[PDB]
Amino acid sequence: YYPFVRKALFQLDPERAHEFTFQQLRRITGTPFEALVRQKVPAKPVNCMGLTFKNPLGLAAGLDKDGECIDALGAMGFGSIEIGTVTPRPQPGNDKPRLFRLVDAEGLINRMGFNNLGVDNLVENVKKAHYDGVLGINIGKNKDTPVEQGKDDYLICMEKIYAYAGYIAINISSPNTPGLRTLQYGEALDDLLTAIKNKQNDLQAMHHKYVPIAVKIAPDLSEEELIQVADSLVRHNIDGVIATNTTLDRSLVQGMKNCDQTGGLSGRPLQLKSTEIIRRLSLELNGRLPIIGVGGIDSVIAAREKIAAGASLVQIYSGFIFKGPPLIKEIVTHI
Amino acid sequence: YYPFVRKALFQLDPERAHEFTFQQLRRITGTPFEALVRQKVPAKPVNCMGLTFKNPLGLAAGLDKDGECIDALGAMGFGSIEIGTVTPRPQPGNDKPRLFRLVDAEGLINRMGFNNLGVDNLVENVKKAHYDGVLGINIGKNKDTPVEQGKDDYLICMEKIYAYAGYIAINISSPNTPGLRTLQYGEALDDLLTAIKNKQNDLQAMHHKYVPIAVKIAPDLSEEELIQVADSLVRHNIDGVIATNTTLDRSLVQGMKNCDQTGGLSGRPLQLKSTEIIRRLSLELNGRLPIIGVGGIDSVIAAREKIAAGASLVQIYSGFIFKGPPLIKEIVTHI
Ligand SMILES: Cc1cc2nc3c(=O)[nH]c(=O)nc-3n(C[C@H](O)[C@H](O)[C@H](O)COP(=O)(O)O)c2cc1C
Ligand SMILES: Cc1cc2nc3c(=O)[nH]c(=O)nc-3n(C[C@H](O)[C@H](O)[C@H](O)COP(=O)(O)O)c2cc1C
Ligand SMILES: O=C(O)c1cc(=O)[nH]c(=O)[nH]1
Ligand SMILES: O=C(O)c1cc(=O)[nH]c(=O)[nH]1
Repeated sequence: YYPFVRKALFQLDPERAHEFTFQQLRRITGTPFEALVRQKVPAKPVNCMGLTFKNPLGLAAGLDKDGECIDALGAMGFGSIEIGTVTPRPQPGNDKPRLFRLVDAEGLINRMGFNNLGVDNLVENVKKAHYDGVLGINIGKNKDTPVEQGKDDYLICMEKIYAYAGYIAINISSPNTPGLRTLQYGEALDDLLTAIKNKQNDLQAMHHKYVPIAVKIAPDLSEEELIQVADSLVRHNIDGVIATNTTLDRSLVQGMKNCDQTGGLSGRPLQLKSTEIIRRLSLELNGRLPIIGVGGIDSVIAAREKIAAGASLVQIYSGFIFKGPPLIKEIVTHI
Repeated sequence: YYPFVRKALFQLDPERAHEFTFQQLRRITGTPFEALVRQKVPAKPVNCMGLTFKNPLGLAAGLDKDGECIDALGAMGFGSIEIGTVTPRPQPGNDKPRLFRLVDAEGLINRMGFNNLGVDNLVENVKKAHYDGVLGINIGKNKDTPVEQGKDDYLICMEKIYAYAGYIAINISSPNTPGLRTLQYGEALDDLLTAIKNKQNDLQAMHHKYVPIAVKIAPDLSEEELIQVADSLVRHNIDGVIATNTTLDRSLVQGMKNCDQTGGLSGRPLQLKSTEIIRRLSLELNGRLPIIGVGGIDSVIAAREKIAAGASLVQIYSGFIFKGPPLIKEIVTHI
């Protein structure tokens, strides 16, 4: 019963609680206790980006950064699993403490900064996985790589993951790598999208398959910036858009412990803004490429609000932490 | 632990559940026996409509339509309690069943039609109460009164309750009395507000007491309709507006048990719409009179979203049913 579990894990700091949880998931994979995490959910098959998703709910990136627990997380009923963000070379990310709970807000603040073991290790992990649903692989820039040359890092990762990903997610929305978010503005975006599409075309000829690419944007775009991002994704024929990542906003969590910690805010205090961004983006895209909606989804009605705003699929991170596997069941069953 | 209480209570049909709980509250309200439900909450004083509310959270109209349980409900920690709706003469409401639960959506559908015992009886209950918060008295039109002469039903009630109310709430937004929502449109509205306001100054010199009046609107108004209502409230110098009552919409609840029942929807599937109405209303009023926000509030963050859209105070009903007394403590403590 999850609230009991939650009380226990919440005695630990958020990063220690994840390390504890993932150590158990890594220990039960392929044992009669991959059943202690198994959850039967109804099938709600959905076509998106040319893929067939088991159901419309995915696990957002950032929980399994290295793809070590694909099978056990898939057993919980997700229609798809997004691993990463991963970078070309390993790096440690920002100093701990870099992750904080806002329990009364059912929100989180993270400044992880892409702590990961690099793309080559993720591929080895993916090779060993058995999951049948859709696998997202989310990639990003190494901290040291200069922002103007960001595209090189995305292109390196694509080459190593094309044979293994169901779809590739491009992360240019983390607030935790300096200047990374400038890649979603103007000619930087157009240059990045051009490089990436051309690689997709080259890699299609080498592997004889088309692997869709979705771009993951920030909820802190202005109305004009969002119109420009939408136009740029259409003109470059990007396969999808993941809306949204975490927010610099703090206006709903004033006066709450940790609200002043720098980083991206997620969970319930992001829900409304996420939904407003999806609805404005859907008007701009007008059906031309699909939206994956993420941001503070913590209930069936919240998932349904994002569908109404224009998304074809939804993802959760924070609501999984605060409501647990029951939320997967709720959403898949009634979305 | 309310989620276990709720499991049991949700074994009874909704109205039986209500009557069983209120039968219990009736036998303890205004006695030492109310230690059983008393909750200690911090003081968060807010000045609104010329009154001091001991905290920003009200019980919306509904739960106690006859004013039977003011002290008991006050002891759970509400900063204000709104009783009613009440009409001049008693009336039984519509035929049962008239109250339906949508558990997975955490919303309710109701077509009660103002089942109450009449204003004379409510005044006698109010006389016996000792609540130290603000008491609101919501008043409505008898089912038989022609909407043309609706104003007479409101003026009757005002005379009988003025000496006892903290503020008076004019319900012209229930969808359960035919024609009533027309009283918020164009010329009907201007006439009612003229009559109600004239009566208010009348009663102020008779009783030497300042009693603000607020109008409760529907969430299903068009932009042009909302602009007109707001303009009309300002021109007649109404003291505040309560946004919003229940909705005729069903977009978010398709495919759920009871989604096709006629009546007003409340709880989580009204939350987004209610907030958007408040935001748009606030834009119009430009601070010229305060908003009491209500509609699907079920968490401290949702309460704060309504504050950020412009509300000065908030009320709960459906969230009270679905999360219980602890929602009171969350909201008063962290709003
Ligand atoms: C601790 C943490 C780490 C995250 N890491 C990543 C990441 O590496 N890549 C990415 O694209 N998003 C990452 N995210 C963002 C989530 O994928 C998600 O988009 C965001 O938290 C909003 O969704 P939510 O409100 O359901 O949590 C991370 C989020 C958190 C809370
Ligand atoms: C069963 C029920 C009875 C209600 N009775 C009244 C009423 O008598 N007068 C009134 O103004 N609103 C009444 N309401 C509406 C609530 O006061 C509230 O405005 C609406 O339910 C939205 O808030 P909520 O989603 O938190 O419940 C009633 C609502 C329900 C569910
Ligand atoms: O790893 C991170 O810091 C990170 C990445 C991302 O996309 N979003 C976020 O909030 N944090
Ligand atoms: O009691 C009712 O019928 C009623 C009144 C009101 O204002 N709103 C509502 O949804 N129901």
